Amino acid sequence: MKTLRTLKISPNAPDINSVWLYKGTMKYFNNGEWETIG
Amino acid sequence: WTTFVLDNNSTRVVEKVQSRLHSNALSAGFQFVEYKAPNGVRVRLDVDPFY
Amino acid sequence: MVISINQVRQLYVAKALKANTAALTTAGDIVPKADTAKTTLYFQSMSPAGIVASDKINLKHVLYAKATPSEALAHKLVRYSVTLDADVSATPVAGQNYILRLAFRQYIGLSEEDQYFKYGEVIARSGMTASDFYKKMAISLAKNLENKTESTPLVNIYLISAAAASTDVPVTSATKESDLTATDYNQIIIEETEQPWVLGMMPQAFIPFTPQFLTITVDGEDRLWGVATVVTPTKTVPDGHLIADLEYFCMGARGDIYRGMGYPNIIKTTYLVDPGAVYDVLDIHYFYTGSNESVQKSEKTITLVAVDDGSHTAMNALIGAINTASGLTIATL
Repeated sequence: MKTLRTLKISPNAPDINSVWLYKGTMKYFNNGEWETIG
Repeated sequence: WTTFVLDNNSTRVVEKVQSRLHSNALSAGFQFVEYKAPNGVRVRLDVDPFY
Repeated sequence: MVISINQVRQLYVAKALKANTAALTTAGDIVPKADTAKTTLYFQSMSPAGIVASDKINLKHVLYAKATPSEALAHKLVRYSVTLDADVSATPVAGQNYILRLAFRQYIGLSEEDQYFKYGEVIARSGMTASDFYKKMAISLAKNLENKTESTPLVNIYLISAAAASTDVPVTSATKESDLTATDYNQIIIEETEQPWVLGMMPQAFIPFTPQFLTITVDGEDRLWGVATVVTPTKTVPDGHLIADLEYFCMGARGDIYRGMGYPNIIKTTYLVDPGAVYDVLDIHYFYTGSNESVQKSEKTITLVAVDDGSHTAMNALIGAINTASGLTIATL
């Protein structure tokens, strides 16, 4: 239900309503953390 | 402000232009001058050449 | 300063104790005089203009007599220990601007409505160690506080390396990144400053403050990046400036209330207290009661001061004499 509709490329984390792209890793705010993806 | 989306309808960063190279002829550009912070805090600008 | 009075107060400096009114030659010499019945007690002071005698104390009418040391009057300078709270992050978070905000409450005005804020900004980087952060932060605070060049910074700033956790390291707007070499820095200390004192018109005041932090973004929430915890003080403004205003005020009950008003057309009053020395004190409170239908009381204090020299030798002798003479048993601080 928590639907994200933005992605942000940056070296510092963006707002939690977006995904976090940084040089080979993407991260989304899950369980009060930025959960990487494998 | 990931919550919002800045509509070009309202900001008009890209607006229409009469021309002869085209009929849908555009023009871009915008500038931020103010910032309205909570509790009535309003910061305008006055650019002085002395500076 | 303008102290409060219970119908009067009076001060007599005691630089020396002579045991006889014939032995009073130089100023500040004092001797406690009491009869053999211990019905009355008074003090003979060698004024710079001669000799004077304190009002006579009916020893049946003594309310309280306590000798207080000098340490009891040395204002301790409130310190602080600013550090990164390991709860949030034990290291600087790159990209976040670690703003610190000093909040001054009693600024020129008397009230706490008269606030004043001095800031400090540090944007972090990759590999920036804690020590490096404390370093740049101290520097930003100094260059923003000490950069008045008039009188004194509103606070003094120090770093401390884990090697010598007791030795402070001053940081002023003249200090440089190169000046600060050690890398085991743990904290930023922010002590408050002894403001200027002027006999009669600028009393011993201070400016209290609290370091208010500003919020950064860790994993997903705004958060205060540090904690400002008080540590035990290590510097005390000495008494000298405090006794001196006492005399300047308590010598208008004996002498002139005009001090410089008609400036050239005024009296020179010779104040016997050195404002750069430490002085113990000895207050005695007593009253006078009439004969008949005049049982109202007139309470009145007599203060005596004596330079502290490590041990309180000057005041303990003065106390011992007043006890053998008056029959009291004032306790030797």
